[PDB]
Amino acid sequence: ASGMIVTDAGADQPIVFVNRAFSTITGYAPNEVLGRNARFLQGPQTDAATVARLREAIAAARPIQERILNYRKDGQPFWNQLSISPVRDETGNVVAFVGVQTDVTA
Amino acid sequence: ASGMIVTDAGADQPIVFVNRAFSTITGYAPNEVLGRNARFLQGPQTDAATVARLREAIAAARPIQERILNYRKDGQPFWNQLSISPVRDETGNVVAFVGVQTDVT
Ligand SMILES: Cc1cc2nc3c(=O)[nH]c(=O)nc-3n(C[C@H](O)[C@H](O)[C@H](O)COP(=O)(O)O)c2cc1C
Ligand SMILES: Cc1cc2nc3c(=O)[nH]c(=O)nc-3n(C[C@H](O)[C@H](O)[C@H](O)COP(=O)(O)O)c2cc1C
Repeated sequence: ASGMIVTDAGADQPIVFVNRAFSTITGYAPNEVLGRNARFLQGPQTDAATVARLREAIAAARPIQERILNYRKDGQPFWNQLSISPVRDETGNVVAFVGVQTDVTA
Repeated sequence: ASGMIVTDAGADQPIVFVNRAFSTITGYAPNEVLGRNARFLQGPQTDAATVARLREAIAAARPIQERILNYRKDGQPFWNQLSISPVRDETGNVVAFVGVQTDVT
């Protein structure tokens, strides 16, 4: 099952909601992640160029898909097939971002 | 500011998250909507054909926009500029739905 993260649009995109599969994949409970930017999932082997592409896409409110190395709460690495999209109103204002995570390690 | 509703994908699409503006627009607090289908926002003068279009789009996980008459918690009608989209993983599985409201009354 794939994870889902909703963040606010502004203010460095704090997490406002996660689904159950996010906890299954990452080992973090909702309490441990609400109000934080999702970059705590990254670590030393995460590819910096991938991170840069995410950073630029989010700043532009452009959809993006990447495979990125992430880390569970206990430190276990896993490969995350990550898809992020803005949520827009009909006037084009960005209301939120949504991200979907799939553990593709295996 | 526009409202946002996130629902589960299956069963009857219960609400799992709303933003602040949802409460501003609708008058409902998060606690009183979580776990319910969003159709409680409809009422006597809501257009049935519009509801049916939403129903079919959600069943097929198709994006849709409608201007629909809804009712605040206090019973006051308002026009909701509603857009719904599915949230999918890369295999195409539907993870959730997202709806965005704009009060255009
Ligand atoms: C909705 C959403 C979900 C995200 N999910 C993840 C994720 O699962 N894993 C990850 O490494 N980064 C995720 N990010 C990306 C980071 O939050 C951050 O945007 C990225 O690392 C780029 O910024 P930075 O260089 O400021 O860290 C997500 C971002 C958003 C907006
Ligand atoms: C994410 C999402 C948000 C929705 N938001 C609204 C809304 O703001 N107002 C509304 O009248 N219906 C909304 N709906 C539609 C109803 O929940 C329901 O799908 C619709 O009335 C058709 O179904 P029915 O004939 O079974 O009621 C939303 C549905 C979803 C999945």
